[PDB]
Amino acid sequence: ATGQDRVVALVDMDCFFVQVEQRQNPHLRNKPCAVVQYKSWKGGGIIAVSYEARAFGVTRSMWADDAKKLCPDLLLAQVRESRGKANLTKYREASVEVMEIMSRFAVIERASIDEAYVDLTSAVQERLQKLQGQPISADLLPSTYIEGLPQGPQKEGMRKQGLFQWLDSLQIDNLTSPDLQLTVGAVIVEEMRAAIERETGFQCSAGISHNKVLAKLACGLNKPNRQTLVSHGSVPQLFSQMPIRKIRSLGGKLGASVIEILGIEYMGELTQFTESQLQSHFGEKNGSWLYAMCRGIEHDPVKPRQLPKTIGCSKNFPGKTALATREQVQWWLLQLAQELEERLTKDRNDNDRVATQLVVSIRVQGDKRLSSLRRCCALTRYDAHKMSHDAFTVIKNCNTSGIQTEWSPPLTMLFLCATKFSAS
DNA sequence: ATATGACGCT
DNA sequence: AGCGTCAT
Ligand SMILES: Nc1ncnc2c1ncn2[C@H]1C[C@H](O)[C@@H](COP(=O)(O)NP(=O)(O)OP(=O)(O)O)O1
Ligand SMILES: [Mg+2]
Ligand SMILES: [Mg+2]
Repeated sequence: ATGQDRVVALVDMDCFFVQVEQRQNPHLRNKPCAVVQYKSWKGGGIIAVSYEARAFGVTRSMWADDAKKLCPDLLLAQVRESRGKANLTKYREASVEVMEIMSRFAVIERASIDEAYVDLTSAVQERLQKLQGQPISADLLPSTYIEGLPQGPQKEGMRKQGLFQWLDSLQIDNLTSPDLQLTVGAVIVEEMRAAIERETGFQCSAGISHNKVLAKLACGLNKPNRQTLVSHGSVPQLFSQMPIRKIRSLGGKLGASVIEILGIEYMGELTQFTESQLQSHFGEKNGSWLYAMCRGIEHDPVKPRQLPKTIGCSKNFPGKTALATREQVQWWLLQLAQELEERLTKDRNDNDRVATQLVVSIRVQGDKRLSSLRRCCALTRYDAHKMSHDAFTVIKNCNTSGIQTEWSPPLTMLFLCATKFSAS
Protein backbone atom coordinates (compact mmCIF):
# COMPACT_ATOMS: atom_id res chain seq x y z
CA ALA A 1 0.00 0.00 0.00
CA THR A 2 1.27 3.40 -1.07
CA GLY A 3 -0.77 5.86 0.99
CA GLN A 4 -2.56 7.35 -2.03
CA ASP A 5 -6.25 6.90 -1.21
CA ARG A 6 -6.86 10.47 0.01
CA VAL A 7 -6.47 13.91 -1.50
CA VAL A 8 -5.49 16.35 1.27
CA ALA A 9 -4.69 20.06 0.96
CA LEU A 10 -3.29 22.64 3.34
CA VAL A 11 -4.23 26.29 2.80
CA ASP A 12 -2.18 28.91 4.64
CA MET A 13 -2.58 32.70 4.39
CA ASP A 14 0.42 34.71 3.21
CA CYS A 15 1.75 36.99 5.99
CA PHE A 16 -1.72 36.86 7.53
CA PHE A 17 -1.66 39.64 10.12
CA VAL A 18 0.06 41.92 7.59
CA GLN A 19 -2.65 41.34 4.95
CA VAL A 20 -5.35 42.07 7.55
CA GLU A 21 -3.67 45.38 8.35
CA GLN A 22 -2.99 46.07 4.67
CA ARG A 23 -6.64 45.56 3.71
CA GLN A 24 -7.63 48.05 6.43
CA ASN A 25 -4.83 50.59 5.70
CA PRO A 26 -4.19 51.01 1.93
CA HIS A 27 -1.10 53.06 2.77
CA LEU A 28 0.60 49.84 3.94
CA ARG A 29 0.02 47.96 0.68
CA ASN A 30 3.04 46.79 -1.33
CA LYS A 31 5.50 48.19 1.20
CA PRO A 32 8.04 46.74 3.62
CA CYS A 33 5.88 46.45 6.69
CA ALA A 34 5.28 44.38 9.77
CA VAL A 35 2.87 43.92 12.66
CA VAL A 36 4.15 44.75 16.16
CA GLN A 37 2.94 43.85 19.65
CA TYR A 38 3.43 46.48 22.39
CA LYS A 39 5.85 49.37 21.94
CA SER A 40 7.82 50.30 25.03
CA TRP A 41 10.48 47.59 25.27
CA LYS A 42 12.66 48.15 22.17
CA GLY A 43 9.79 49.34 19.96
CA GLY A 44 7.64 46.24 20.42
CA GLY A 45 8.04 42.66 19.24
CA ILE A 46 7.51 41.79 15.58
CA ILE A 47 4.90 39.08 14.97
CA ALA A 48 4.30 39.18 11.20
CA VAL A 49 6.29 40.46 8.24
CA SER A 50 5.36 41.29 4.66
CA TYR A 51 7.48 39.62 1.99
CA GLU A 52 8.93 42.95 0.87
CA ALA A 53 10.24 43.38 4.42
CA ARG A 54 11.53 39.78 4.64
CA ALA A 55 13.78 40.62 1.67
CA PHE A 56 15.61 42.89 4.16
CA GLY A 57 15.89 40.05 6.67
CA VAL A 58 13.13 41.24 9.02
CA THR A 59 11.77 38.23 10.90
CA ARG A 60 9.22 37.30 13.52
CA SER A 61 10.45 37.59 17.16
CA MET A 62 12.78 40.43 16.16
CA TRP A 63 12.40 43.65 18.13
CA ALA A 64 10.96 46.50 16.10
CA ASP A 65 13.98 48.69 16.87
CA ASP A 66 16.38 46.03 15.62
CA ALA A 67 14.13 45.54 12.58
CA LYS A 68 14.33 49.26 11.70
CA LYS A 69 18.13 48.88 11.76
CA LEU A 70 17.89 46.12 9.13
CA CYS A 71 15.23 48.03 7.21
CA PRO A 72 14.64 51.73 7.96
CA ASP A 73 11.69 52.13 5.53
CA LEU A 74 9.77 49.47 7.50
CA LEU A 75 6.18 50.46 8.15
CA LEU A 76 4.56 49.15 11.34
CA ALA A 77 1.00 48.33 12.30
CA GLN A 78 0.30 47.85 15.98
CA VAL A 79 -1.78 45.09 17.46
CA ARG A 80 -4.80 46.46 19.26
CA GLU A 81 -4.51 46.72 23.06
CA SER A 82 -7.44 46.10 25.43
CA ARG A 83 -7.36 46.06 29.23
CA GLY A 84 -3.57 46.19 29.12
CA LYS A 85 -2.94 43.21 26.86
CA ALA A 86 -2.70 42.32 23.20
CA ASN A 87 -6.12 41.81 21.60
CA LEU A 88 -6.11 39.61 18.50
CA THR A 89 -9.85 39.90 17.77
CA LYS A 90 -9.41 41.47 14.32
CA TYR A 91 -7.36 38.51 13.15
CA ARG A 92 -9.66 35.86 14.63
CA GLU A 93 -12.53 37.52 12.73
CA ALA A 94 -10.51 37.68 9.49
CA SER A 95 -9.74 33.97 9.98
CA VAL A 96 -13.44 33.10 10.33
CA GLU A 97 -14.12 34.96 7.08
CA VAL A 98 -11.53 32.83 5.31
CA MET A 99 -12.66 29.57 6.95
CA GLU A 100 -16.31 30.19 5.98
CA ILE A 101 -15.35 30.48 2.31
CA MET A 102 -13.17 27.36 2.40
CA SER A 103 -16.08 25.47 4.00
CA ARG A 104 -18.16 25.92 0.82
CA PHE A 105 -15.86 23.54 -1.07
CA ALA A 106 -15.09 20.72 1.36
CA VAL A 107 -14.81 19.86 5.02
CA ILE A 108 -11.94 21.64 6.75
CA GLU A 109 -9.90 21.24 9.92
CA ARG A 110 -8.73 24.53 11.39
CA ALA A 111 -5.07 23.97 12.14
CA SER A 112 -4.13 27.52 13.26
CA ILE A 113 -5.43 31.07 13.04
CA ASP A 114 -4.43 31.19 9.36
CA GLU A 115 -4.52 27.66 7.98
CA ALA A 116 -6.85 24.76 7.41
CA TYR A 117 -6.44 21.25 6.05
CA VAL A 118 -8.96 20.12 3.44
CA ASP A 119 -10.05 16.58 2.58
CA LEU A 120 -10.79 16.78 -1.14
CA THR A 121 -11.25 13.07 -1.81
CA SER A 122 -15.05 13.28 -2.16
CA ALA A 123 -15.00 16.52 -4.14
CA VAL A 124 -12.36 15.00 -6.43
CA GLN A 125 -14.63 12.02 -7.19
CA GLU A 126 -17.49 14.38 -8.03
CA ARG A 127 -15.51 16.63 -10.38
CA LEU A 128 -13.95 13.54 -12.02
CA GLN A 129 -17.16 11.98 -13.41
CA LYS A 130 -18.48 15.39 -14.49
CA LEU A 131 -15.42 15.71 -16.73
CA GLN A 132 -16.26 12.41 -18.47
CA GLY A 133 -12.61 11.70 -19.20
CA GLN A 134 -11.94 15.25 -20.35
CA PRO A 135 -8.21 16.12 -20.18
CA ILE A 136 -7.13 18.69 -17.62
CA SER A 137 -6.20 22.02 -19.17
CA ALA A 138 -3.18 23.94 -17.93
CA ASP A 139 -5.51 26.96 -18.11
CA LEU A 140 -7.16 25.58 -15.00
CA LEU A 141 -3.90 25.65 -12.98
CA PRO A 142 -2.52 29.20 -13.36
CA SER A 143 -0.64 29.23 -10.03
CA THR A 144 0.23 25.55 -9.49
CA TYR A 145 3.76 24.15 -9.20
CA ILE A 146 4.53 20.45 -9.68
CA GLU A 147 7.27 19.48 -7.26
CA GLY A 148 10.30 17.90 -8.91
CA LEU A 149 9.31 19.06 -12.41
CA PRO A 150 10.58 20.01 -14.95
CA GLN A 151 13.25 17.35 -15.22
CA GLY A 152 15.38 15.38 -17.65
CA PRO A 153 16.74 16.34 -21.12
CA GLN A 154 12.71 32.76 -15.86
CA LYS A 155 10.50 32.03 -12.87
CA GLU A 156 7.09 31.63 -14.52
CA GLY A 157 8.32 29.87 -17.66
CA MET A 158 9.87 27.21 -15.43
CA ARG A 159 6.45 26.77 -13.80
CA LYS A 160 4.55 26.17 -17.05
CA GLN A 161 7.28 23.84 -18.32
CA GLY A 162 6.93 21.68 -15.21
CA LEU A 163 3.15 21.85 -15.47
CA PHE A 164 3.23 20.77 -19.10
CA GLN A 165 5.36 17.69 -18.32
CA TRP A 166 2.96 16.73 -15.55
CA LEU A 167 -0.16 16.81 -17.72
CA ASP A 168 1.60 15.44 -20.82
CA SER A 169 2.32 12.36 -18.68
CA LEU A 170 -1.13 12.12 -17.11
CA GLN A 171 -3.42 9.09 -17.41
CA ILE A 172 -6.91 10.64 -17.57
CA ASP A 173 -8.33 7.20 -18.45
CA ASN A 174 -8.26 5.49 -15.03
CA LEU A 175 -10.64 7.40 -12.71
CA THR A 176 -8.45 6.20 -9.75
CA SER A 177 -5.03 7.26 -10.95
CA PRO A 178 -3.80 8.95 -7.77
CA ASP A 179 -1.83 11.47 -9.88
CA LEU A 180 -5.00 12.46 -11.72
CA GLN A 181 -6.82 12.78 -8.41
CA LEU A 182 -4.14 15.17 -7.10
CA THR A 183 -4.39 17.19 -10.32
CA VAL A 184 -8.16 17.53 -9.88
CA GLY A 185 -7.77 18.43 -6.21
CA ALA A 186 -5.36 21.14 -7.34
CA VAL A 187 -8.00 22.50 -9.70
CA ILE A 188 -10.45 22.88 -6.84
CA VAL A 189 -7.86 24.57 -4.62
CA GLU A 190 -7.28 27.16 -7.35
CA GLU A 191 -11.03 27.84 -7.29
CA MET A 192 -10.99 27.94 -3.47
CA ARG A 193 -8.03 30.32 -3.49
CA ALA A 194 -9.56 32.60 -6.10
CA ALA A 195 -12.76 32.82 -4.04
CA ILE A 196 -10.84 33.72 -0.87
CA GLU A 197 -8.99 36.47 -2.71
CA ARG A 198 -12.17 37.64 -4.44
CA GLU A 199 -14.22 37.84 -1.25
CA THR A 200 -11.62 38.96 1.28
CA GLY A 201 -8.69 40.41 -0.65
CA PHE A 202 -6.39 37.96 1.18
CA GLN A 203 -3.84 35.95 -0.80
CA CYS A 204 -2.79 32.48 0.30
CA SER A 205 -0.62 29.51 -0.62
CA ALA A 206 -1.55 25.85 -0.62
CA GLY A 207 -0.11 22.35 -0.65
CA ILE A 208 -1.92 19.42 -2.29
CA SER A 209 -0.82 15.86 -1.64
CA HIS A 210 -2.05 12.59 -0.12
CA ASN A 211 -1.75 13.44 3.57
CA LYS A 212 -1.46 16.33 6.01
CA VAL A 213 2.31 16.13 6.35
CA LEU A 214 3.02 16.28 2.64
CA ALA A 215 0.36 18.92 2.09
CA LYS A 216 1.95 21.13 4.73
CA LEU A 217 5.41 20.51 3.32
CA ALA A 218 4.19 21.34 -0.21
CA CYS A 219 2.43 24.54 0.91
CA GLY A 220 5.74 26.15 1.90
CA LEU A 221 7.66 25.15 -1.25
CA ASN A 222 6.40 28.08 -3.35
CA LYS A 223 5.19 30.84 -1.05
CA PRO A 224 3.66 33.40 -1.50
CA ASN A 225 0.46 33.31 -3.59
CA ARG A 226 1.20 29.95 -5.25
CA GLN A 227 0.19 26.34 -4.71
CA THR A 228 2.28 23.18 -4.98
CA LEU A 229 1.29 19.59 -5.82
CA VAL A 230 3.49 16.88 -4.30
CA SER A 231 2.86 13.48 -5.85
CA HIS A 232 3.73 10.19 -4.25
CA GLY A 233 6.30 9.73 -7.03
CA SER A 234 8.12 12.95 -6.17
CA VAL A 235 8.74 11.89 -2.56
CA PRO A 236 12.03 9.91 -2.87
CA GLN A 237 13.90 12.83 -4.45
CA LEU A 238 12.18 15.50 -2.32
CA PHE A 239 13.04 13.58 0.83
CA SER A 240 16.56 12.73 -0.30
CA GLN A 241 17.72 16.19 0.81
CA MET A 242 14.87 17.14 3.13
CA PRO A 243 16.26 17.82 6.63
CA ILE A 244 14.38 15.75 9.18
CA ARG A 245 13.34 18.85 11.17
CA LYS A 246 11.35 20.29 8.25
CA ILE A 247 8.67 17.57 8.73
CA ARG A 248 5.75 18.38 11.03
CA SER A 249 6.19 16.80 14.50
CA LEU A 250 9.95 16.36 13.94
CA GLY A 251 10.88 20.03 14.43
CA GLY A 252 11.72 19.46 18.10
CA LYS A 253 13.14 16.90 20.53
CA LEU A 254 11.99 13.74 18.75
CA GLY A 255 13.48 14.91 15.44
CA ALA A 256 16.76 15.77 17.16
CA SER A 257 17.03 12.32 18.71
CA VAL A 258 16.34 10.81 15.27
CA ILE A 259 19.39 12.72 14.00
CA GLU A 260 21.56 11.89 17.02
CA ILE A 261 20.55 8.27 17.52
CA LEU A 262 20.49 7.21 13.87
CA GLY A 263 23.37 9.45 12.77
CA ILE A 264 21.39 10.68 9.75
CA GLU A 265 20.41 14.12 8.43
CA TYR A 266 17.73 13.77 5.74
CA MET A 267 14.27 12.23 5.66
CA GLY A 268 15.22 9.76 2.91
CA GLU A 269 17.85 8.03 5.00
CA LEU A 270 15.12 6.63 7.29
CA THR A 271 14.18 4.12 4.59
CA GLN A 272 17.17 1.87 5.30
CA PHE A 273 15.76 0.99 8.72
CA THR A 274 13.18 -1.67 9.53
CA GLU A 275 9.99 -0.72 11.31
CA SER A 276 11.02 -2.84 14.30
CA GLN A 277 14.39 -1.07 14.36
CA LEU A 278 12.61 2.28 14.51
CA GLN A 279 10.17 1.20 17.21
CA SER A 280 12.93 0.18 19.61
CA HIS A 281 14.66 3.53 19.07
CA PHE A 282 11.63 5.82 19.28
CA GLY A 283 8.75 3.79 20.70
CA GLU A 284 6.03 1.82 19.00
CA LYS A 285 3.98 4.81 17.79
CA ASN A 286 6.79 7.06 16.55
CA GLY A 287 8.64 4.14 14.94
CA SER A 288 5.60 3.06 12.93
CA TRP A 289 4.82 6.68 12.08
CA LEU A 290 8.41 7.25 10.91
CA TYR A 291 8.65 4.02 8.91
CA ALA A 292 5.54 5.03 6.96
CA MET A 293 6.41 8.75 6.74
CA CYS A 294 9.84 8.47 5.13
CA ARG A 295 7.95 6.71 2.32
CA GLY A 296 5.43 9.56 2.12
CA ILE A 297 2.74 7.54 3.92
CA GLU A 298 0.81 9.10 6.80
CA HIS A 299 -2.65 8.39 8.16
CA ASP A 300 -3.66 11.38 10.33
CA PRO A 301 -7.21 12.15 9.18
CA VAL A 302 -8.64 15.58 8.37
CA LYS A 303 -10.92 16.11 11.34
CA PRO A 304 -14.22 17.93 10.64
CA ARG A 305 -13.54 20.63 13.27
CA GLN A 306 -13.26 24.34 12.41
CA LEU A 307 -14.06 25.81 15.89
CA PRO A 308 -11.92 25.04 19.00
CA LYS A 309 -11.89 22.85 22.09
CA THR A 310 -10.33 25.56 24.26
CA ILE A 311 -10.53 29.33 24.54
CA GLY A 312 -7.72 31.08 26.36
CA CYS A 313 -6.22 34.42 27.36
CA SER A 314 -2.67 34.78 28.56
CA LYS A 315 -0.13 37.52 29.18
CA ASN A 316 3.58 37.39 29.95
CA PHE A 317 5.05 39.76 32.54
CA PRO A 318 8.75 39.58 31.72
CA GLY A 319 11.56 41.12 33.71
CA LYS A 320 10.76 44.19 35.77
CA THR A 321 7.01 43.82 35.16
CA ALA A 322 6.73 40.53 37.05
CA LEU A 323 3.79 40.47 39.45
CA ALA A 324 4.94 41.08 43.03
CA THR A 325 1.80 42.06 44.96
CA ARG A 326 -1.46 40.26 45.62
CA GLU A 327 -3.50 43.21 44.40
CA GLN A 328 -1.46 43.19 41.18
CA VAL A 329 -2.22 39.49 40.69
CA GLN A 330 -5.93 40.09 41.25
CA TRP A 331 -6.10 43.04 38.87
CA TRP A 332 -4.58 41.12 35.97
CA LEU A 333 -6.71 38.02 36.62
CA LEU A 334 -9.69 40.35 36.39
CA GLN A 335 -8.43 41.75 33.06
CA LEU A 336 -7.82 38.27 31.62
CA ALA A 337 -11.23 37.08 32.84
CA GLN A 338 -12.98 40.10 31.31
CA GLU A 339 -11.52 39.41 27.87
CA LEU A 340 -12.23 35.73 28.42
CA GLU A 341 -15.86 36.38 29.33
CA GLU A 342 -16.13 38.42 26.12
CA ARG A 343 -14.97 35.54 23.92
CA LEU A 344 -16.98 32.89 25.76
CA THR A 345 -20.19 34.89 25.38
CA LYS A 346 -19.43 35.31 21.68
CA ASP A 347 -18.79 31.57 21.39
CA ARG A 348 -21.96 30.60 23.30
CA ASN A 349 -24.11 32.68 20.93
CA ASP A 350 -22.43 32.22 17.56
CA ASN A 351 -21.53 28.54 17.91
CA ASP A 352 -24.06 27.40 20.54
CA ARG A 353 -22.09 25.77 23.38
CA VAL A 354 -20.82 26.39 26.92
CA ALA A 355 -17.54 25.66 28.74
CA THR A 356 -17.52 23.71 32.02
CA GLN A 357 -13.86 23.78 33.05
CA LEU A 358 -11.58 26.71 33.87
CA VAL A 359 -7.85 26.03 33.77
CA VAL A 360 -5.48 28.48 35.46
CA SER A 361 -1.78 28.56 34.64
CA ILE A 362 1.12 30.59 36.03
CA ARG A 363 4.88 30.85 35.66
CA VAL A 364 7.17 32.02 38.46
CA GLN A 365 10.42 33.93 37.99
CA GLY A 366 13.19 31.36 37.50
CA ASP A 367 11.29 28.32 36.20
CA LYS A 368 12.52 27.14 32.81
CA ARG A 369 9.24 25.26 32.30
CA LEU A 370 6.98 27.46 30.19
CA SER A 371 4.21 26.69 32.69
CA SER A 372 4.92 26.02 36.37
CA LEU A 373 1.49 25.11 37.78
CA ARG A 374 -1.70 24.22 35.91
CA ARG A 375 -4.89 23.75 37.94
CA CYS A 376 -8.54 23.35 36.94
CA CYS A 377 -11.74 24.46 38.67
CA ALA A 378 -15.43 24.38 37.81
CA LEU A 379 -16.81 26.92 35.35
CA THR A 380 -20.50 27.61 35.98
CA ARG A 381 -21.08 31.25 34.97
CA TYR A 382 -19.58 33.48 32.29
CA ASP A 383 -18.84 36.24 34.80
CA ALA A 384 -15.38 37.82 34.93
CA HIS A 385 -15.35 38.58 38.67
CA LYS A 386 -16.41 35.03 39.49
CA MET A 387 -13.88 33.51 37.08
CA SER A 388 -11.09 35.82 38.22
CA HIS A 389 -11.86 35.28 41.90
CA ASP A 390 -11.96 31.49 41.43
CA ALA A 391 -8.66 31.51 39.58
CA PHE A 392 -7.03 33.29 42.51
CA THR A 393 -8.30 30.68 44.97
CA VAL A 394 -6.80 27.87 42.91
CA ILE A 395 -3.38 29.61 42.90
CA LYS A 396 -3.40 31.61 46.17
CA ASN A 397 -1.69 28.80 48.10
CA CYS A 398 1.33 29.19 45.78
CA ASN A 399 2.37 32.64 47.07
CA THR A 400 5.19 31.40 49.31
CA SER A 401 5.23 34.55 51.44
CA GLY A 402 4.26 35.13 55.06
CA ILE A 403 3.49 38.72 54.12
CA GLN A 404 0.10 38.17 52.46
CA THR A 405 0.12 41.60 50.82
CA GLU A 406 3.21 40.41 48.93
CA TRP A 407 3.52 37.75 46.24
CA SER A 408 6.74 35.76 46.16
CA PRO A 409 8.33 34.50 43.99
CA PRO A 410 7.00 36.87 41.30
CA LEU A 411 4.64 35.61 38.59
CA THR A 412 6.02 35.73 35.03
CA MET A 413 2.83 34.53 33.32
CA LEU A 414 -0.95 34.44 33.76
CA PHE A 415 -3.05 32.08 31.63
CA LEU A 416 -6.82 31.52 31.79
CA CYS A 417 -8.35 28.82 29.57
CA ALA A 418 -11.94 27.60 29.21
CA THR A 419 -12.47 24.03 28.05
CA LYS A 420 -14.64 20.90 28.38
CA PHE A 421 -17.43 22.27 26.19
CA SER A 422 -20.95 20.87 25.72
CA ALA A 423 -23.78 21.74 23.34
CA SER A 424 -25.92 24.73 24.34
C1' DA B 1 12.33 40.63 27.49
C1' DT B 2 10.00 35.26 20.91
C1' DA B 3 -0.64 34.80 22.55
C1' DT B 4 -2.66 31.09 21.72
C1' DG B 5 -4.35 25.93 20.63
C1' DA B 6 -3.73 20.62 19.90
C1' DC B 7 -2.43 16.32 21.44
C1' DG B 8 0.60 12.64 24.07
C1' DC B 9 2.19 10.43 28.37
C1' DT B 10 1.16 8.47 32.68
C1' DA C 1 -5.34 15.11 36.18
C1' DG C 2 -1.22 17.65 35.59
C1' DC C 3 2.64 17.67 32.91
C1' DG C 4 5.25 17.69 28.42
C1' DT C 5 5.79 18.42 23.40
C1' DC C 6 4.92 20.72 19.17
C1' DA C 7 2.95 23.78 16.52
C1' DT C 8 1.51 28.96 14.41
N1 LIG D 1 5.22 31.83 16.92
C1 LIG D 1 4.06 32.67 16.64
N2 LIG D 1 3.60 33.17 17.77
C2 LIG D 1 2.51 33.98 17.75
N3 LIG D 1 1.89 34.30 16.57
C3 LIG D 1 2.37 33.81 15.43
C4 LIG D 1 3.44 33.00 15.46
N4 LIG D 1 3.74 32.64 14.21
C5 LIG D 1 2.84 33.21 13.40
N5 LIG D 1 1.98 33.94 14.13
C6 LIG D 1 0.91 34.73 13.83
C7 LIG D 1 1.25 35.85 12.84
C8 LIG D 1 1.06 35.32 11.64
O1 LIG D 1 0.72 36.31 10.60
C9 LIG D 1 -0.18 34.30 11.82
C10 LIG D 1 0.03 33.09 10.88
O2 LIG D 1 1.27 32.41 11.18
P1 LIG D 1 2.29 31.89 9.94
O3 LIG D 1 1.45 31.37 8.80
O4 LIG D 1 3.25 30.91 10.50
N6 LIG D 1 3.20 33.17 9.36
P2 LIG D 1 2.52 34.27 8.17
O5 LIG D 1 1.15 33.90 7.75
O6 LIG D 1 2.59 35.69 8.69
O7 LIG D 1 3.54 34.27 6.93
P3 LIG D 1 3.60 33.02 5.84
O8 LIG D 1 2.54 32.06 6.16
O9 LIG D 1 3.40 33.63 4.52
O10 LIG D 1 4.99 32.42 6.04
O11 LIG D 1 -0.17 33.90 13.05
MG1 LIG E 1 0.63 32.04 6.92
MG1 LIG F 1 0.23 29.40 9.26
